Amino acid sequence: PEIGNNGAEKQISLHKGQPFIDTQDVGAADPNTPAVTIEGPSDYVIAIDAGTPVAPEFRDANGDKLDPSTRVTIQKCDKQGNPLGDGIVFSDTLGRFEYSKMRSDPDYMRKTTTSLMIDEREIVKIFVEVPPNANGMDADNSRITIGDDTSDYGKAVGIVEHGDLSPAESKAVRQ
Amino acid sequence: PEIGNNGAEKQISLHKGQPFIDTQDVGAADPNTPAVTIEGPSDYVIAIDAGTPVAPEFRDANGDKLDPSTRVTIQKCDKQGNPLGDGIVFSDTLGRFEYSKMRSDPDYMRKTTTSLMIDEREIVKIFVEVPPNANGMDADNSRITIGDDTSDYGKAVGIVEHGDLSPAESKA
Amino acid sequence: PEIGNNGAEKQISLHKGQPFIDTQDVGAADPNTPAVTIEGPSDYVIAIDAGTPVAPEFRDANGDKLDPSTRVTIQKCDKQGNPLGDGIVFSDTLGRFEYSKMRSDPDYMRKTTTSLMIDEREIVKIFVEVPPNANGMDADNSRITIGDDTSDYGKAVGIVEHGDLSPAESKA
Amino acid sequence: PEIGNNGAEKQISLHKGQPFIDTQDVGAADPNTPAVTIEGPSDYVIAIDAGTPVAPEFRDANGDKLDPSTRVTIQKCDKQGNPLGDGIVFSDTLGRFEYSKMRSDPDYMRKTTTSLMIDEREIVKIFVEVPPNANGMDADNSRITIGDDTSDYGKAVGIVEHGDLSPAESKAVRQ
Amino acid sequence: QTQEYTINHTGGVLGDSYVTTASNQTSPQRETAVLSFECPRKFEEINYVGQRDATRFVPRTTESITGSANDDTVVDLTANIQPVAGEEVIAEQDYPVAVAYNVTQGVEVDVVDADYAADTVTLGTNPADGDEVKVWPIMSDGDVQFRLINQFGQEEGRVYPWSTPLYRWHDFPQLKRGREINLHGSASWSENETLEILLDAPQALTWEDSDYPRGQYVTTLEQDVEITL
Amino acid sequence: QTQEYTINHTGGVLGDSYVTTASNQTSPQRETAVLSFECPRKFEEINYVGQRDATRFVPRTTESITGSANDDTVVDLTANIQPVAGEEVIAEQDYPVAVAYNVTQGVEVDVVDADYAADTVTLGTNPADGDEVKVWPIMSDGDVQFRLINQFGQEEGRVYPWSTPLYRWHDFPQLKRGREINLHGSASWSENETLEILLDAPQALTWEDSDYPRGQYVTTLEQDVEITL
Repeated sequence: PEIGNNGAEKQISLHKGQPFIDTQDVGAADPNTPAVTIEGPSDYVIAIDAGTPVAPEFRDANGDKLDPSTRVTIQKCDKQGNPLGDGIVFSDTLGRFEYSKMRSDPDYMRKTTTSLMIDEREIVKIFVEVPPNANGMDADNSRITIGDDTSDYGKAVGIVEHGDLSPAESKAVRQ
Repeated sequence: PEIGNNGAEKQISLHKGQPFIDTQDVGAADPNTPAVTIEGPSDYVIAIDAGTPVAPEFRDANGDKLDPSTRVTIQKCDKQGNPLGDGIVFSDTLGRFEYSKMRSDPDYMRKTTTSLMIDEREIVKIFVEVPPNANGMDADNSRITIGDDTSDYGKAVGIVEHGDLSPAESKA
Repeated sequence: PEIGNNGAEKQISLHKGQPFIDTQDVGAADPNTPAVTIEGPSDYVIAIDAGTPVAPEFRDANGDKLDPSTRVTIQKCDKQGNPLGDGIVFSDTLGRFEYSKMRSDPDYMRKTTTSLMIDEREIVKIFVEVPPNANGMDADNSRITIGDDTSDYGKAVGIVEHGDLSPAESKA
Repeated sequence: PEIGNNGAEKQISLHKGQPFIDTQDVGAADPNTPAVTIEGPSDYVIAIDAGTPVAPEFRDANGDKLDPSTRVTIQKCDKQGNPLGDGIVFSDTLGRFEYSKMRSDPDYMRKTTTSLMIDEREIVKIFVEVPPNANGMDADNSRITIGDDTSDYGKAVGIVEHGDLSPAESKAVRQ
Repeated sequence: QTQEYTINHTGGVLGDSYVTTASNQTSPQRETAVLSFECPRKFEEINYVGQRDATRFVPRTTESITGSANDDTVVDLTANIQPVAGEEVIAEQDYPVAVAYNVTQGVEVDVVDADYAADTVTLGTNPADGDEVKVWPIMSDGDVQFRLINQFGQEEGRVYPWSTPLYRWHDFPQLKRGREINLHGSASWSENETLEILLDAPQALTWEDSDYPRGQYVTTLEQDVEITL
Repeated sequence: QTQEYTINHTGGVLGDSYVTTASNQTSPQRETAVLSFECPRKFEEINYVGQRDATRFVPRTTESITGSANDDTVVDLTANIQPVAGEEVIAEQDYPVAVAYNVTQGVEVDVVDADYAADTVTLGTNPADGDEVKVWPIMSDGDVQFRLINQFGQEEGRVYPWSTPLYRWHDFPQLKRGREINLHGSASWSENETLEILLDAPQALTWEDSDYPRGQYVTTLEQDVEITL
């Protein structure tokens, strides 16, 4: 057998069924909570470029899409669930995706605005603003995906083991 | 008549009845809600030293003190009501003041921990953590005071007009 | 408030609901009658490039498309409604557009052939040749559009005020 | 975990609930006995400085303070319960403490007069002189405290393990 | 410093106070102000650029009918009508051209088709006599534009002279890059200064009805902007 | 980087999960673990210093009686008793030495005085026969101490060898600088490592009763610490 020594900067993507991610249900008129939480695993470094695709595909408990006036906001945080204004990306509305062809089509493929980085212990949150008198989010059917592996279109999330590279700490301090 | 040209660094204090401050009622287990909000007025700069006194005097609607296990946290915020980890001061409990002699006594006078500054458009919030199955805060009777004018004890809040000094922009 | 001094060469498009355009119903086998007339406004200059999109969407009175063997011809005219052989563009058939995706799709987007210009008082007509024993055109539902603002695909109609530029007279 | 290697000269205080201390009731006109006895534990060395606070808080059986004309005397002893005139400290009256604020207030805080030391096997006694026709002492409610840990005011009792330092024997002979 | 956000007809980054909505006027055809956004205290400034910033604006109207014994299954309208980007078919559109709701039977009502030539639309159901109905068809025959206000209701300029028709706005398939709409003009303002989005059309549009199934707010605007923190 | 916070027997900066409380044991006198704080995931490390960091710890116990026809107005206790920093008077103390509550009459019960020599206390009211009562007097005759745990229930060291008595802890007037309490020892730990606060005393203390007027949580701890973000 033979396998190629693939580069440390591995091309990956994020989704629900992973250990360093979590979600929880949401009601209405309810900005403060992360519907979805992400955290940096230990001794790893994640990198999200500016042209990274984004793809929330939330649902209602009865299996429906929500009010497109709903808003989604990805946002970096300092440790301790402490958000920060700078570094925010993807302040979008829940409408205007066409989930059918969303990831499928590079046109519909909504990318981020600016670059981003996740040091080994950091947080990225996904806040949601639903107008009142509306249905709530259901975590069983909701989903997030970011990055585009497995396609000549779109970009992919970079990852690297912190212990391999020597300037990994330099890039971590650089943020 | 004659008045002396007092220095620009004026010695002041903050309280409820001011325009650049606000409050709102609070229930129970509501950390994110600020009970009190402060904002920098226009073309002014506020300075709060590290040894600045602090004095919340919250109340219950029926006119009682709350559970002393309650927590109070002053905290600086970036614009857009956004908190920050650095710059925070006075993470204290609601008990252990003895409001009777609190401002009166330099002993009971609880000071801050580190220095602080407020550029012209910035925010400082006062979050409160009440345990559940307790009574809520009532804004009619609650109050904040910080700084100590009018006493040889304690420190005062510095203020300056931004349009007077030239290096005020550099200091900001 | 602040607005940027946009360039004089403004990027525009033409349609029915404008003052310097007009239309009138058409029957059958009536080439000389213009279904649509355009005229240059006063002290303005219009420019239509060669790669300009074109988009007639004529209809029948009952709300149907007409015989695709029908022909459409855009054509420049001298003053006094007088046609010309040179300067004509877009001698196309009424079929083979697929009006559903016509403006939508850069593929279906049919462009002109050669450049064009409209001095301040000039005319451009749109003649139509319908075969006999067919239904007539209905102006309530018909429409023209040319140029492509508001899309990275296609081109737009240039316009300029004559009274701004000095060599506008030389260009005319 | 990490703990700091605290110095051998540990800062401590004395009270009733300890093994190397004892007490017993007292009547009236009754100097000779120690109402309270202290002894040096094995292979330790205690040191009491001259500015050490002192705090007897004796009581009556019915729960009252005694006649303030009563006298208290701390006194060092040679071995065998054998007192000595030199080295005596704190010949005070039982009144004029204001037990309410006594330890609390540095003003009321009554300190010793001269230095003191306790070699590994030595004794310090607390004699009491009550005038006759008075109530006796009750050991259940009485108490001694000396030294002031846990306060920027006052001093604290030094202690050291005799086996650690080499000149511990030199200081013991020095007394 | 700079970001690229979206802003909506409600709340969003602003907070529902420094927005304001309004309907148009019917009998006097006038350049009403249907929406306006005032730069809040906290921001430094807002920018706006054409051919850089995308956009969406789905308006509608409201009309009503009266139930009758006769099997209507069709209603005329007072507004010019066309399909969403063109098609005879329903449920293929990017969104429904029209929605209908029965007050009595608190249920949606599907749509089969329409002529799309005259002011006509079909209903798939068979309304009963006396039953009350509401319908929110597409809107047409209008113009939209921008203008700036310097804190006083006192205009200083205009983003772009020539109005774009909402008719065309519906005609283009939205939300496709390359085919996305991008107006012209390069505006910018600061604290407490307002951008007004203005309407010139006959038919009475809506913002809120409280009995519309597909979301609470019927119409919508979603515009891209650039902000300095 | 570094800050100076307070930490409490509930929630606070931690979040109510990586705290845990517990009562002591009575018949076997043993160095139980009444409280413990585990450094969460998010912090880098925690420090702790004596003669630098202030402290407060107000414990109590619980006892009960039975109403009788005879006018009791006094109850014995099973715990040594003294005033809060010493005084015969009530309502002058930094806090009440004792609290009482009647189950039937869902009201507070004042206190007049007590002997403070034997296990005694007075009641100002006149309880009825059969009425159920609860009382939360001061606690005495105990020792408190610290120790560290390396994620496993596996001790490595001890902050300070010699225990301090809670008796003395109540005796000093708290919350006065200069007279403030400051233990000894200089500890520090990191993620998921625990500090346990331990108790050695006979009487059964409490943390929660759900029928205590002066706040929900009866007892309390409030300690100063230094944190690296």
